[PDB]
Amino acid sequence: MINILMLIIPILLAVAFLTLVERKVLGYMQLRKGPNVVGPYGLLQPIADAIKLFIKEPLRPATSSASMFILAPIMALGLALTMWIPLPMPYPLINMNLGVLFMLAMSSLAVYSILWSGWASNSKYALIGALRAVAQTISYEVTLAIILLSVLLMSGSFTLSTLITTQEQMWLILPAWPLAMMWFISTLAETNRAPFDLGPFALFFMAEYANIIMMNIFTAILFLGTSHNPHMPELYTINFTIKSLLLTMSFLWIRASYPRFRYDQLMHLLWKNFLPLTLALCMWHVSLPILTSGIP
Amino acid sequence: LVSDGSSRPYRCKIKAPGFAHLAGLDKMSKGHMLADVVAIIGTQDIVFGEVDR
Amino acid sequence: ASATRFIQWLRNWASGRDLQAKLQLRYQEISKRTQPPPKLPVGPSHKLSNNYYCTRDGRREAMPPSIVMAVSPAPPIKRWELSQDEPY
Amino acid sequence: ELLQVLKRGLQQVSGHGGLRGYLRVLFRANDVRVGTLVGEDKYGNKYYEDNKQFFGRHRWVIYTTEMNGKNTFWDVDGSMVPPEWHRWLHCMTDDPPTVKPPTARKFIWTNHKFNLSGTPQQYVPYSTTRKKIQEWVP
Amino acid sequence: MWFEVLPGIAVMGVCLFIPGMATARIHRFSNGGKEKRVAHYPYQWYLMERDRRVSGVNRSYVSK
Amino acid sequence: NLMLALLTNFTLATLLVIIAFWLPQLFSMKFFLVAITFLLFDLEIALLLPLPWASQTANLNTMLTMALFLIILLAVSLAYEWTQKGLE
Amino acid sequence: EYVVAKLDDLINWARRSSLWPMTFGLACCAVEMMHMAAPRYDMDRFGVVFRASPRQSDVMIVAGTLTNKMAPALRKVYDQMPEPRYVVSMGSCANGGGYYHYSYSVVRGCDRIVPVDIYVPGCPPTAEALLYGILQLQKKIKREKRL
Amino acid sequence: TYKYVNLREPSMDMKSVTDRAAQTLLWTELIRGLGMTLSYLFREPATINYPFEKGPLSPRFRGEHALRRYPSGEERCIACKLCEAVCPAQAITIEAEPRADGSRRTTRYDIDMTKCIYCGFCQEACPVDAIVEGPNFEFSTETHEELLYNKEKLLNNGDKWEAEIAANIQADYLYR
Amino acid sequence: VKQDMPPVGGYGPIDYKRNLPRRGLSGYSMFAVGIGALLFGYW
Ligand SMILES: NC(=O)c1ccc[n+]([C@@H]2O[C@H](COP(=O)([O-])OP(=O)(O)OC[C@H]3O[C@@H](n4cnc5c(N)ncnc54)[C@H](OP(=O)(O)O)[C@@H]3O)[C@@H](O)[C@H]2O)c1
Ligand code: SF4
Ligand code: SF4
Ligand code: SF4
Repeated sequence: MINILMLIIPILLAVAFLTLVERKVLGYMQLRKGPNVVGPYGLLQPIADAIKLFIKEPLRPATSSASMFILAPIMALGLALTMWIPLPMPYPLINMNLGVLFMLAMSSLAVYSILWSGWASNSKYALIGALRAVAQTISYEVTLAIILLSVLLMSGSFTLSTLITTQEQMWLILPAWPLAMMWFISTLAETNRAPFDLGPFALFFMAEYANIIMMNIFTAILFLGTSHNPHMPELYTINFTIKSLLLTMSFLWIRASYPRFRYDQLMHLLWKNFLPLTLALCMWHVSLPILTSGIP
Repeated sequence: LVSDGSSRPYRCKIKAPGFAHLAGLDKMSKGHMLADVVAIIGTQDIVFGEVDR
Repeated sequence: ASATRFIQWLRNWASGRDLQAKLQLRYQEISKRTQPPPKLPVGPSHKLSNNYYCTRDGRREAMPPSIVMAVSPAPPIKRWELSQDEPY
Repeated sequence: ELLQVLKRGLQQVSGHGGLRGYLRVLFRANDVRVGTLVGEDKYGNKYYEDNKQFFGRHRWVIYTTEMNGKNTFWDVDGSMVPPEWHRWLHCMTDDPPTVKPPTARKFIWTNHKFNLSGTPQQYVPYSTTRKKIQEWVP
Repeated sequence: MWFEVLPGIAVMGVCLFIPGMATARIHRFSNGGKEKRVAHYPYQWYLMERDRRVSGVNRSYVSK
Repeated sequence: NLMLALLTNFTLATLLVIIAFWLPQLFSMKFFLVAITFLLFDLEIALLLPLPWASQTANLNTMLTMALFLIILLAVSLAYEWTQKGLE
Repeated sequence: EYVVAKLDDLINWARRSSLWPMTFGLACCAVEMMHMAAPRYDMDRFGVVFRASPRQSDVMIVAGTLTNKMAPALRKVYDQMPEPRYVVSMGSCANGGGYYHYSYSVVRGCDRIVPVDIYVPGCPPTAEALLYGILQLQKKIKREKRL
Repeated sequence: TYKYVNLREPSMDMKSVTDRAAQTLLWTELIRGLGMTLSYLFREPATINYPFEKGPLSPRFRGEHALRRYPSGEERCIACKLCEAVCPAQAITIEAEPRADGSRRTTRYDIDMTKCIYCGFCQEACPVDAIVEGPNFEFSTETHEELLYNKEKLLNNGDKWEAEIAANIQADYLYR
Repeated sequence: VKQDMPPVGGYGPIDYKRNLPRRGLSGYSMFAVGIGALLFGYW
C-alpha cells in the first residue's frame, strides 16, 4: 500500500504550487507579472515559503487553551486529505459502497476546522467574527446537498464509479443547465474569498486551498468526463487534468473580478434567491425519470 | 489667510472636506450595517490627510 | 501561443473594440530628450520705455472702507438648461 | 502563426549564447531577451538595449561580475551603472559612449564606488567646530 | 507572456497527474491482469469468495 | 482496509503540527435562527436522500405523490419564513 | 562546519525569497506605497504580496507621519509581530520628520518608538527608490547565524 | 450644464422587461464582466524588471543633494545662507568663515535627510547654482548617522554624479 | 520657442458611451437556447 503516500505528498505539492498560479493568473488579470526573481519563472517559491513559515517563524500565544489550537489543524488538514480517497480517478483507492455520501459528510465535518479555531482565541471579537464565517459555510451546504440529490436523481446511484458511465457521450452540464450555474456558486462555501472573507497561519490555508482543488475535481466528475476507456487509463487522465484545471482557473477568476457581497446580502442570496430556485428544480428532477423512463 | 504687514501669515485655516463629510456619518450610519459604513467612507472619499484643520 | 495575429481577434471579441491604443502604449511619438534648446518669450515688460511701476500698481488699492456702522447680494442664480450633447 | 512565434523563441535562445548562455541569463536576470548592444562601460557591463519591445524600452542593463570586489553573480542590485544612467537607462536619447560624451573636468572620480551599506567604508557625520579654547598652564 | 504562466500549469500537469497514474499502474503489481474488483452488493463478493476457493488459495484474482 | 487509509492521513497531519511547534527555537441572538433553519432543513434532505436509490424498484404512482410532498412542505416552511425574517 | 554554514544560507534565502508586509497607511506616502501594486513598478515579481495579514506579516513598512495619538497604536502592533521582523521607514516623515519636525504632536521619526532597520529617504518615495526597501533589505540579509 | 444620472425605469412592456429580468434569473452581466478581464489577460503586462530595466525620468529631477563645482576646481558654493532661509523644513545648517586667503566660503554644511521634503527650493534659490539635485535613488542606509549628510564631505562625493549633473543642467538654463 | 500645436481629431468621450450589446442579447433568444439545451439534454 504505497498509493496512499502517492495521494498525500504529490497532493500537498499541488497545494504548494497553487500559490504561484493564484499569483500568476491573477497577476496577468491585473497587468502585473508573477514571481520571477525567485527561480527561472518563480517555480522555486512554493518550497521557499515552506522553509520561511514553518522553521524560523514562531507562534506568540494569545491564550493557548490546552487541548484546542493544536486540535483544529488536525480537523483542517486531516479531513481535507481523507476526501481524496473515494475519488474515481480511473480505479479509486478502496471504492466506497456509497461515494457521494462520504463526500458530503466529510465536507460538512470540515466546518469544525473554523469552529475550533474560533475557540482557540480568548478574545470575544475573534469568535463573533468566526461564527459569522461559520454561518456562510453552514448555509451553502444545504444547497450543496440539494443540487447533488437532483443530479444523481437524473442518472446513477450514490457510487462515484457510475457517474463516469452516464457521461459516455453527453455531459451532465446540458440536462442540468440551471444546476450547472447553481453548483458553481455553492462550491464557494469553505472561505473561498470570492463571495466573502472573514496552529500557525501556514498549514491552515493549506487545507483551504486543498478543498478548492477537491471541488474542482468534484465538478470535473459530476459535470465532466467525456469517456472512460478501460483499455487505456492514460487517455482519460491527460484529458481529466485539462478539464479540472480549466475549472481551477475559474475560481481564480471570480476572486480576481468580483467584490464582496455584503454578508447580509450573501445570506439574502440563499433562502430568498437560491433556495426557491433549487427546490423548484428539485421538484422538476423528481418528475423527469417518471415522465420519461430512466431510473438506473 | 489672516495677514499682517509682515511677510509671515499669522494663522491660516483650510477647512478641508474631511470635517464636512465626517460630520455626516452620524446621520449616514443610522439604520445601516457594518459593511455599509465601509461603503460610506469610500464614496464620500474621506482621505485622512484632510483632517489637519 | 504568443503570436499577435490570433490574440488580437480574441481581445476584440471579448467585450468591446480594442486593437488600437494598447495597455503599454509607449511605442511611437514619445520624444526623448524633449527638444533642441528653446527661447522663452518675454511678457509686457522687458522691452524698455513706459515700463514704470507707477502704472503697474500691483499692491496699491487694498485699504478696506468701513461701511455705515430691499436689496439682494447679487441677481439670483438662475438654473441652467440640460446638456445638448447628452440629455441623460 | 504559432510556428512563427515558436521560431522567434528558438532564435532568441540561439542569439544570446545557447544552452549555457540563455540559462545563465534566466537565473541571474528576471527575463531573457535579445537586442542591440552598446557595450562600452567601466567594469564590463553589457547594457544591451535599443530594441522597440514595449513601454520605456531601454532594456537589459546586465550587471558586471565583480565590479570592485563584491562578486555580483548570484546577487546584484542597481548599485552598478557608472555615469550613464541619465541617457542609456532613463531620460536622454543618445548613447553616452557612442554619440554624446560627458565633458571632462579633471575632478570627477574615474572609478565608481558601490552602494554604502553595513559593510566598512560607510558614511559618518562630523562637525566643523573649532571650539572655545581654555587656557591653563604652569 | 505564456512562457511563464504555462510552466505553472505544466508542473500541475505532473503532480496532479500522479494520483491518476499511480492508482492505475499499481494493479500491474497487485494482479496478473491489471484489475481489482469491488463488491458493492453481496453477490459480487461471493464470486470473489469462490475465486479464492478455486485454484489459488491465497490470491483473489486468478484465471480458471 | 478503510482504517489504514484514515490513520495514515491523520498521523501525517499531526506530524506537521509537531514540525509547526517543536522545531522553532528563539451576544447577537439573530444568528441563532440560521442554525435553527439549517438543522430543520437537514432532516428534510435526510428524508429526501433515498430518491435516486428507492425509485429503482418501488411503484412510481405512489412515490411521486409523496416525493414532491416533502419538497412542497420544505417550501411552505420557507413561505412562513418570508413574512418577517430578519435584517441579516 | 561547511554543512552547517550552507544550511544557514538556505534559512536566510527563505526570507530573501519572500517577505510579507503589513504596510501602514496614515500618510501621503501611502499612495507611493500603493504604487508598488501598480504594474509599471511591479513588486509581486518578488515574493512580496499585498494580502497584508496583520498577525502573520514579517516586515512592517512604516509609511510617513507618526503622531502622538498613533504612537502607542503602532508599538502594540510591533509586539504582536513574529520574531524574524524588520522595519522599513518609508518617507522623510518616518525617518526623522521631513516636515513637522518642530511640531508639538509629531514623534521625531519612528526610532523613538520602534527600531528601524532600513531607511527610505524620499518625500514622495519614488517607486524606483522604494525598490531599495525590498532589494537592499534582501541584500542586507547575511545575519551570520553561527550558533 | 446639467447632465442627469438616473434613467427612471426604462422597462415598459414585454421586450424591455424580460431582458432586464434575464440578467437576474441567469447572469449575463457576470459573463460581460468576465469579458473585459479576459481581454485584459491576453494583452502584454507592462512591467519593468528593476535591476535591468529602469523607469522613465525627467531632465530636471529632484532626489539627491550634491553641491557642484567649477570646471577648474574651486568650490562653487559661497555661504550666502540664502538656501537656508528658503528651506521649508529648515534642514540645511550652515556656518560661514573666511578661508584665510580672501575668498568667502563654507566650513559646516549639513543637509540632514531626517528632515528635507525634497522640494527643490535650494536648487532654485541658489544664485551660483551650487546645489543641483542629482537624479539618484541609491541612498538607503542602516543608521541615522549614515543617512544625514555631513559638512561637504559626503556632498563633494556628489562629484561622482557630476557627469550627469552637468548634462542635466543643460535643460535648466533656457527653461526646458 | 516653446509653444503648443493643437492635434485635435479624436478628442475622446464627450459624454459618449462604448457600452454596446455583444454576443446577442437575451429577451427571448437566450431562453430558447436555455430551454433548447434542456430538451436536447433530456432526450
Ligand atoms: N539575576 C541574575 O541572574 C544574576 C544574579 C547575580 C549576578 N548576576 C550577574 O549579572 C550579569 C547579568 O547578565 P545576564 O545573566 O542577564 O546575561 P545573559 O542573559 O546570560 O546574556 C549574556 C549575553 O552576553 C553575551 N556574552 C556573554 N559571555 C560572553 C563571551 N564570553 N563572549 C561573547 N559574548 C558573551 C552573550 O552573547 P552571545 O550569545 O552572542 O555570546 C549573551 O547574549 C551576569 O554577568 C552575572 O554575573 C546575575
Ligand atoms: S514623507 Fe512626504 S509624502 Fe511621506 S508622509 Fe511625509 S510629507 Fe507625506
Ligand atoms: S548653496 Fe548656493 S545659495 Fe546656498 S550658501 Fe551655497 S552658494 Fe549660497
Ligand atoms: S530640497 Fe527643499 S527642503 Fe530639501 S534642503 Fe532644499 S530647500 Fe530644504
